[PDB]
Amino acid sequence: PITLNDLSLGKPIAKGTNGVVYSAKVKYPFALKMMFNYDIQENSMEILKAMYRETVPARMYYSNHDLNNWEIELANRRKHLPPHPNIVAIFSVFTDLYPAANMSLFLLMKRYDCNLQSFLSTAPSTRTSLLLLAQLLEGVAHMTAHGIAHRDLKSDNLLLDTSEPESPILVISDFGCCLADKTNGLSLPYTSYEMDKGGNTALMAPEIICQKPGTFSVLNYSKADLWAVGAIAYEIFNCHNPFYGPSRLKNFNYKEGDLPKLPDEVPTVIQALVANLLKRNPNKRLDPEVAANVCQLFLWAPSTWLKPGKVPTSGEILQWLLSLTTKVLTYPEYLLISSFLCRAKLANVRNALHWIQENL
Amino acid sequence: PITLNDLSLGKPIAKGTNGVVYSAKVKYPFALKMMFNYDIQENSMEILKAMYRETVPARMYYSNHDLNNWEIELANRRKHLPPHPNIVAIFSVFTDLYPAANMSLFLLMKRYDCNLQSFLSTAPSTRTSLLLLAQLLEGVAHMTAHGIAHRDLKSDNLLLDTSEPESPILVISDFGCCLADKTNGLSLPYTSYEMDKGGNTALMAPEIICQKPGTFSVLNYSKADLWAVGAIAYEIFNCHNPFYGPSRLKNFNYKEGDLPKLPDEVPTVIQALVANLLKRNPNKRLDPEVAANVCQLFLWAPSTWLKPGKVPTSGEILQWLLSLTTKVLTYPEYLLISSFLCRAKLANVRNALHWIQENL
Amino acid sequence: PITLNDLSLGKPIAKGTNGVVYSAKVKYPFALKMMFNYDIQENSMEILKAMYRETVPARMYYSNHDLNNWEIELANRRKHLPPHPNIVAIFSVFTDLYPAANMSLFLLMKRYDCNLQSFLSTAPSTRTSLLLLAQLLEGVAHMTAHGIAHRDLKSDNLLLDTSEPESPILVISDFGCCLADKTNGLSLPYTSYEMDKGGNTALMAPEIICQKPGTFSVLNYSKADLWAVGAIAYEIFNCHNPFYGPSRLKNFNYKEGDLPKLPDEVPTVIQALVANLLKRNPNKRLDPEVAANVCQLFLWAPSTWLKPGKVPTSGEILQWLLSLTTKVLTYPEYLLISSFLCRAKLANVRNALHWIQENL
Ligand SMILES: [Mg+2]
Ligand SMILES: [Mg+2]
Ligand SMILES: [Mg+2]
Repeated sequence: PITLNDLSLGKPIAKGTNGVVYSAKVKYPFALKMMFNYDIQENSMEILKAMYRETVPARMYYSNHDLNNWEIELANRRKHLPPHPNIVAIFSVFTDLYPAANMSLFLLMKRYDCNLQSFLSTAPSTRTSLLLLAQLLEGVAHMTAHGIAHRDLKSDNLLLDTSEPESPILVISDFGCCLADKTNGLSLPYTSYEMDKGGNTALMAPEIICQKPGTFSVLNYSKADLWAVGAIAYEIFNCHNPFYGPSRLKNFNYKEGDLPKLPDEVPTVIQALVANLLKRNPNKRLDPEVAANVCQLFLWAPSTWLKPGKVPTSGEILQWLLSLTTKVLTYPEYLLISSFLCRAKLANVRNALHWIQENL
Repeated sequence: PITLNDLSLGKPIAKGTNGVVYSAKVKYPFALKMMFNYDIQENSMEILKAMYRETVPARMYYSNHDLNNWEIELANRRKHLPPHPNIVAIFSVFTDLYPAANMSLFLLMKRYDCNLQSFLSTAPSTRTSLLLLAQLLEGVAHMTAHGIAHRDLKSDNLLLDTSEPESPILVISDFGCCLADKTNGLSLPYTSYEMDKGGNTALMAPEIICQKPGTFSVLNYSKADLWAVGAIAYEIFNCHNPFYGPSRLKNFNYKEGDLPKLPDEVPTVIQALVANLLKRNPNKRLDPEVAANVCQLFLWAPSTWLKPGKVPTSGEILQWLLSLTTKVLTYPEYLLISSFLCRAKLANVRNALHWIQENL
Repeated sequence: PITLNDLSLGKPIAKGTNGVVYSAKVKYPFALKMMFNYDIQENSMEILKAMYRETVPARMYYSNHDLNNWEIELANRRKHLPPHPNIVAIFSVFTDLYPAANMSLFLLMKRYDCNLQSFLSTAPSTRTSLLLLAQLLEGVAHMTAHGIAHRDLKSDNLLLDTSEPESPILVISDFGCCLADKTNGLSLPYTSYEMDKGGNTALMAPEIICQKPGTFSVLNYSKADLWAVGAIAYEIFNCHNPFYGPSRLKNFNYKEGDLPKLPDEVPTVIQALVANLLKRNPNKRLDPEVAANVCQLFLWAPSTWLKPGKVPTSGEILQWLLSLTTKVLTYPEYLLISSFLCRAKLANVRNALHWIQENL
């Protein structure tokens, strides 16, 4: 594992009362985030959990000292998120003192070029926007498959690699508000109103903000990130996020008719996908796995599958998947497809095909 | 760094829908400007950038919370303006809630006595006017040297310290419209017509207002504040700003013959400087570094340098600069001279000498 | 707050070089006055102060842009006039561009049916005239109570709602000459002769016109609207305004014997009030609060209070006030009484009683 001794720091990227991010390299394409006071004596469990959660995507842990019982319990209760092109790259996590220049938690990450809101200050291609949506959906599908909910998706913390600015790579980052417990997965008992519910923010899903507490009384997050993707899809196709601003829809009120129409540039099928995602009732919304397939099928299927027409065969699908595997053996395009093939199960690709047919 | 806890508020100085300014002190010579809704959820990026830009002259930043990515990207993309006597003193910037009596941006500043248009409600000395012009020029020279353009210079936001009312201290304030980006400096790609171009106002320079958009198609701001100084110099010598009023010259139209002649009370050399600054073509206008020098030389050079006569020697110039440093080791007079010595490069003081000789 | 987006224009009511008034409605009972060139760059402060003053009765302010320093200085020096039935209803004031069809000032007001001079083109009932006079007085008592002087009261800008033409509602309008400063209230330093003194017009009170300038040398406006009311009372009871016409008394000369006698139709008590109001010396004039009570007592007191007789008791007064409060729980009649009860203090209702007794 990489620790401090293997790397050289540069200029600060950000400084704060609660921590610092430094540029870094091995001997400046890395960022080393340091969160101070990772110590049960200097902070309560709520804050330590939040610091640890940031570590949910991490590739390796390293520890100098004997782990404290609270550290142990945190680790043993946590679902791990495997690597994925659309999830932030966190290469190492270690604990360490403020020598080597407060017990401090350290995270070594890839440096990204900008966030999504910055990249959208200039309107991208309509094709670029579909790739962005596709990657965002693919990241959400990967989290949900592994019983994790981000709970704080927003423009601000989707991070981009803008080599080839016509098609960037998008990653989900900042897992400090995430749900990742082995015990309860994506369903969370909600008994007191003063309980951690994710980011108490604009893009919390209606099924989370609206829920009243009680005795199970559960909060279900299995489609909650998807709702926020819907909002975010607006920003991705050049419009205001309907739920941001001074004249501003709210997750708990909004009637589905209040939602602005999307520009005519953005395909009809995709408009429907966005409208699906933004359904208040989670039962009415697509599975993440299926919603991701919709975007991929739009991007890569035979055109006959997309036009009303249409004979779809189980054997023909598998042939088409294999044509795709050979096609990748335009770096984003490769990533999406491999990402798509990694999870393609025959059932769900038909579900997505059937959904597309019904929306024309 | 100073935060709210260290200071005590008094009467409001200004009250508005978008923010409030309060008189303040440490334990009422400070002003604490508060701008509401410094939140990506309650306002769009263009408004937030405009709030942050106001911060460009700040001496210290302090943050309670962990910086959001937009805040980080803003901070890292921004050119900083070092302290300077003719630039507004902003001692602290901090982010904070509307308690402590909306996430609000806060600016702790010096309180100044009035603006330039109020001070010029009674005609000042002709000597006072030259000190005013020198200070303004010296401020613009400092901005331009650091790749920053104010874009909204005007009587209304030039602020004065009127202890010793025969000679006040002038400062440039209200950096809300400024250009201060590390990436592009003073050259700004102008691709869409619906783009922030600075204050879309009377004293935008001809080279900015007249430029049509395209594909680079660049806006060059490197002499644009200087044009505004020219217009403002009229107000400073007791005339109407040629570009203000109902019967009014317009930056885009005006031909150089349309400009009113200045009063005979204003030295001939200074009349020419003003006529230079107000040239339509930025290539015909002096560098800021040179234009500031013209005013300084008028003020402090040996009289032989100013009369037609005149042997000027590289060694003699340096001797004269060193005579000045000793002379400052009438507080405005000290500040201007030290301001001038700080930036004096030998090339530019000769250029300024040569320019004065050619205009008599 | 209401802005342009909330309302739909109709026909112009008036057009000019300096601005426009449009009929308007929310989705034509409103008027939207627009004054152009509300910009320090297109007009001098004098003209802006006069545009801003028009806004003194306004119920809400709204500003799209960051307020300029001259705007700020205006707002913070200005006394606000709370709503009142006899003061023009201005629902919103906002600043905006001349697009959306010049920075322009916008005032959204109630439409009224006519002015006083038009309404008096046919002689009204002697009872109608007392209601008019009472409302006028009530408006003045409200202004003086909040340290504001209109300084341009005249038939031309008293505006009427003429539903139930037997009894109309009168409002004082057009506050563009008014004195409304926090600093000095109704006493105004008068150091130069070229100083804004209100409408420099026929109904300026003798104490204002006759005052020579100096070093305090103060103009006292506390009984000055009252004087104009006196003149206007003639118009209200079917006579020529003594101070209007080609054969014409002047506010600086007129001897109190020169005032025409009022018609025998107008009560003797009311003749005396008018004569009191038109006394040259403001110290011999009734307080506005008392003068307004005189008219009210005439209209609503027990008849025994008005005839020479008369036992008046502090407890009995209060009982009578409460009898009035019940009587209002003929819409003008309601308004007058509520207006009178809102301000009735026991001291001043006895002062008025006492004054009525001494004038028979
Ligand atoms: Mg041990
Ligand atoms: Mg966090
Ligand atoms: Mg501003």
